[PDB]
Amino acid sequence: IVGGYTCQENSVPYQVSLNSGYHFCGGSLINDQWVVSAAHCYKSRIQVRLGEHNINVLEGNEQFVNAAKIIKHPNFDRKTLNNDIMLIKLSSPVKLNARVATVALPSSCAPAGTQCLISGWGNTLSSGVNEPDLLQCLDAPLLPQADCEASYPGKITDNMVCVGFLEGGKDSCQGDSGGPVVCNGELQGIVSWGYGCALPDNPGVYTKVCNYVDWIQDTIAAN
Amino acid sequence: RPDFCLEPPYTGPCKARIIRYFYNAKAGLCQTFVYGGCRAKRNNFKSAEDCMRTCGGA
Ligand SMILES: [Ca+2]
Repeated sequence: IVGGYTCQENSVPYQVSLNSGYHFCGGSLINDQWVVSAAHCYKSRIQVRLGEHNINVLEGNEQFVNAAKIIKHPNFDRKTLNNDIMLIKLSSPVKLNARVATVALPSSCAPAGTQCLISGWGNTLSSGVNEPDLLQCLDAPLLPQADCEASYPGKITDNMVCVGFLEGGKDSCQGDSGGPVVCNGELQGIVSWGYGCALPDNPGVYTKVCNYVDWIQDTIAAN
Repeated sequence: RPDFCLEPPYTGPCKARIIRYFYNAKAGLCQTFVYGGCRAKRNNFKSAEDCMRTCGGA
């Protein structure tokens, strides 16, 4: 997260870290056995770390659980990034508390202008690199689809939504993928892609979660 | 050596943090960089050995 702030300890209890040796992506806990992330965050082996604040220090509130099932959206395109969503079933149900909690799926699609919270342990610099120890947060609005399309000519599908600022300065970055975009208590977006980070006229692009509520519910019930 | 070996490491548009290897022509060896997870260019390898074999030259 570039241009954000350090989240208050465990103020984003649904945020998880996907780890396969080192932190490589984020995710969101949607129920005690399932996490939703980005399809490009797929790895054959994934360990989910919940209740994290400082990913580099054992704090005492963390829960480490391995991924038992990893299911990418059947229509995911690794080049256009359309349908960039993935579900992870945990090997065992996690213990829910004030530091490890679920986030609700969208009740409907949120309109442009809705303010949201983006979070993750990704790079905090637009130029160069700085991997933060502490979870970063960013308040940003869902942008009008017309502005998203103007910023990314011919690359935006109906399954994508731009969140951020046309003037740049604040955005999600490498290491944030798969992470949450929560608006009014609902998971409306998943960190997906963008050209650079926090660059003017190139706000981050996110998977529009409201288009996948049924796919998520059907997949969970069938696995 | 191949042309792609001389290009700077390409993170790409995706926002994951995937450690990959690339050939650093100035240094004369392969080093690590952060790959975003999609649309990789050719100077991107999963191992230092594969990188040096492909871009090490002679
Ligand atoms: Ca920790």
